[PDB]
Amino acid sequence: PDQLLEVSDEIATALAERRPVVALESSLITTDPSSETASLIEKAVRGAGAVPATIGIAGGKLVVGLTDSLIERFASTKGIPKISARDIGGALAGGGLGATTVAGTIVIAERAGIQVFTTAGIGGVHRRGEDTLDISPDLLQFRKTKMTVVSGGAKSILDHRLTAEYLETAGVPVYGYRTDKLAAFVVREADVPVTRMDDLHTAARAAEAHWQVNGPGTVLLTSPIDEQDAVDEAIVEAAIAEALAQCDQEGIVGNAVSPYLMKALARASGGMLPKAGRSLLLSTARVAGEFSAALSAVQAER
Amino acid sequence: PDQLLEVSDEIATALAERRPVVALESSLITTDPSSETASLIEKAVRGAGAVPATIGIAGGKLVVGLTDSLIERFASTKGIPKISARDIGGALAGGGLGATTVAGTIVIAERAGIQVFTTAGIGGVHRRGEDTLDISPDLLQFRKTKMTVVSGGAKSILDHRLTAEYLETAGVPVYGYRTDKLAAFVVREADVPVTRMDDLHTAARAAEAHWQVNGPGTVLLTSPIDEQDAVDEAIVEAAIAEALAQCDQEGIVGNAVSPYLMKALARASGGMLPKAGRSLLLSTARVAGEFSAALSAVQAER
Amino acid sequence: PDQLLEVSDEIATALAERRPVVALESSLITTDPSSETASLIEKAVRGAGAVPATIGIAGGKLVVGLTDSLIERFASTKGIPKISARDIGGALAGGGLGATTVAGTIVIAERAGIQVFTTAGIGGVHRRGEDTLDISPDLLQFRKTKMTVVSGGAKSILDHRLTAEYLETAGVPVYGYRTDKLAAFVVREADVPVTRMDDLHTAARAAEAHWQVNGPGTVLLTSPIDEQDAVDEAIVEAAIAEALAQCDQEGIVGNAVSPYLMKALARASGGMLPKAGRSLLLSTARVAGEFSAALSAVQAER
Ligand SMILES: O=C(CO)[C@H](O)[C@H](O)COP(=O)(O)O
Ligand SMILES: O=C(CO)[C@H](O)[C@H](O)COP(=O)(O)O
Ligand SMILES: O=C(CO)[C@H](O)[C@H](O)COP(=O)(O)O
Ligand SMILES: [Ca+2]
Ligand SMILES: [Ca+2]
Ligand SMILES: [Ca+2]
Ligand SMILES: [Ca+2]
Ligand SMILES: [Cl-]
Ligand SMILES: [Cl-]
Ligand SMILES: [Cl-]
Repeated sequence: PDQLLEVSDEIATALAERRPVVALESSLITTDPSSETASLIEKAVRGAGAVPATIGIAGGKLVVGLTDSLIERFASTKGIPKISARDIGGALAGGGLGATTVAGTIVIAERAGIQVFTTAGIGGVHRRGEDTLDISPDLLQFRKTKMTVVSGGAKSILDHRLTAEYLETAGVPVYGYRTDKLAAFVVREADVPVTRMDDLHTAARAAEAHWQVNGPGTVLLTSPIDEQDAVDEAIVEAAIAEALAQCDQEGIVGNAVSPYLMKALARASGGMLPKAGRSLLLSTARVAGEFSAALSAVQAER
Repeated sequence: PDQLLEVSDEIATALAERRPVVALESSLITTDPSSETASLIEKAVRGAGAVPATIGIAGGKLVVGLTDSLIERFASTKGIPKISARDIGGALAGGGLGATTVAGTIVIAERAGIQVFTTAGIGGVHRRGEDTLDISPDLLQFRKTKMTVVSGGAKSILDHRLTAEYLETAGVPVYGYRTDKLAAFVVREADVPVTRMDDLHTAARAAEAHWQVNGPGTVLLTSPIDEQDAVDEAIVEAAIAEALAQCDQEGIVGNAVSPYLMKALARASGGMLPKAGRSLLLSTARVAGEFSAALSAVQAER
Repeated sequence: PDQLLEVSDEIATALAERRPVVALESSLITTDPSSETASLIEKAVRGAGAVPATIGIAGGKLVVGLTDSLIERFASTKGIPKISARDIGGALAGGGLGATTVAGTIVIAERAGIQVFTTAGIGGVHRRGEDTLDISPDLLQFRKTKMTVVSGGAKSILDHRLTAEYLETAGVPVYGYRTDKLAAFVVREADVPVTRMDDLHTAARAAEAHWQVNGPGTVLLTSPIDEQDAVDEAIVEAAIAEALAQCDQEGIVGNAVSPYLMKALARASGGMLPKAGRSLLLSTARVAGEFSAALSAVQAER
């Protein structure tokens, strides 16, 4: 009898039957209201038998699997605040609409009984973070919340190596799917060695064993963008470095720099960034559903 | 039947009756033994109906609400060690007097059943911390201990922005009371956006919901110094920067720099620092008692 | 009925009878298969009545006290991976041999019921860590796992001061045995004040009280190398600084720098490093067994 959880029938049953469920951040429905994107991700997850679970906050409730009605508002309403783990309390108390970030979502996902969550890119150590200390709450949320997060590594505007170092310090397992290098978002690789996992059944058995030993906490699973859709590393690096020089002469610091680089990157891809991002998103999502199916099967042995 | 807790009658009853209680660090009694300061803080807390609870360590016990007898020693004895969370074990084992810091106090406060603690300023990221790694244990204690800490932000000798960044990484909610900027101790504002809370009942409902979702952990509530008593930001900044240059040419590093800046700041205020500090302390304390009363009321609904 | 633990008879009984047990990392058997080193450490621990417990991973099991058969493989097999806390899940899932690091061992030690672990040196903040963010997972593992770790501080290739700062932020108690300065591995002292503990019975009562207040988490106990065997600080510092300059002109960054400094240090000691390391290892181990005996006795009072 949970007062805060709002779970749809399909997801409730799936969990109640130890069937696989894959959590998704509300952002995906917010950005593209057209069936084009939302329907394709759902398609990619359902393929392996996993139930897609889009998570949001609405009317003082932690909604797991938004209704068609709620999907409408998240598309129409413009001023919906981004909610990480720390913003949840206020977001509920306010009773408005809350678009949950990576950190915020996995907390709710765990509470609902969901064990797998997916996104194109996670947060991490911002570039110049060693000085600025701008670090996503995601990384320390992974120490607390039991989950497997399936992504393509950290968002490209971040410092990939420093992020890997921070996660190593924080003791978060990082597995590379059929790869031994860390996935660098739209770029395929970063010069960072990760523990290879060629089989998802094996990988699901590594996480299960991890939770039995280290207790609750996130297993991070990286799946790099298909090489046919990958963006050249040198293109991304020189574009960011140049955009940083503009902020040096203009004199921009803090979380004003962050959205600058995001949109400066969109130009330098030749307008190919959205298609590369969407391509990764889909390949990643497909993997998550497959893993979640594997994980449910491993857990169904005991 | 707790062997380590020493709780006075008034506080025991108040907790046993779900009545509001506000924790205070022993430092306040230590510094000014005169009724002048101690009586005024107690007055400010009791106003809203909250029971003041001064916490210390004495004779291998975690004393919650010091007796008149103990208050005497904390005033007379000169060599009383400062005790943070990590020093507690030894402090008890030694059986001496222990003046608990912010980090140390909230641990004991939680253990006793207290949910609200107040101080003028909390610890944080020291200036040049990005290089020196000098960071108060307070910030990571807030991940563990369930409490609402009511302060005026970080002590002025610290790096306010970096502290805000560290707390964001650590997932500690920061609420500004009727303000949207972070309180910078004796200075009213720092250029750091905080989540606004205009009503303490609303704010108490945000914390309660936070604990139900993210489990135990501190909600940090900032209440800026009354503007009529606020110290000019530019006065504080130039005074510290100059004092830092003296340590550069003298060649001072580490926790030798910290007390230097503290006392160099006292001069540059025109001797107005103690009155500005005491003014903030009182306004902050009054808020804490009011919040604690609100929190008890929210919790009394279930 | 634990499926993952593999405990030898002697250790099982010792724990089942609240008798002292001291955990050891598998590395010691791996490096020197000759009875020379392994027999002497075992001798040093058993002296105080403590049961030595060497921990490893083999055939999907968390082996506590390796058999003569397993000791053979850890000596003969060359490609045995180093396993920290985060690597455990995969290591078990793989069913190979896993040589557990400091971080990995204490997790298993706790699970088995062991409360004391020893090593010559622990991990910490790497030199230039304030920029590189290269920090051992050990330091944040100490927030989670209940244990007393007996060492000679951080390995000499690390930044001792920054490590001390990081552990202070993380709220890990650091006690110096009959010393008030932090032990700097083969070098006796680092210019860092630590809380003095002259009596191990007192020290064991400080840890016990710490766990009762701050819950699970590591108490770190430093015991400096016997001065008669200590290496001059200036020798170590100038040797490392020079070795760093070689990596600057050669252009080496990351975890390629780490093993460089390790082996560059071995030369500059005049070949005395192994004997100084082994000397510390033994003095440290002897202390651990004595402490574990004291701790068991304190706990046997209730
Ligand atoms: O995907 C996200 C938002 O939906 C991440 O959680 C976000 O990028 C991290 O936040 P920040 O780096 O600004 O702290
Ligand atoms: O208010 C305090 C002491 O009473 C704080 O806890 C203290 O300022 C933090 O310690 P440090 O910054 O030296 O680690
Ligand atoms: O003693 C160890 C290995 O046996 C330590 O755990 C290791 O030195 C820490 O790892 P790193 O500093 O490379 O992260
Ligand atoms: Ca720097
Ligand atoms: Ca930030
Ligand atoms: Ca410090
Ligand atoms: Ca590292
Ligand atoms: Cl967005
Ligand atoms: Cl003081
Ligand atoms: Cl080694």
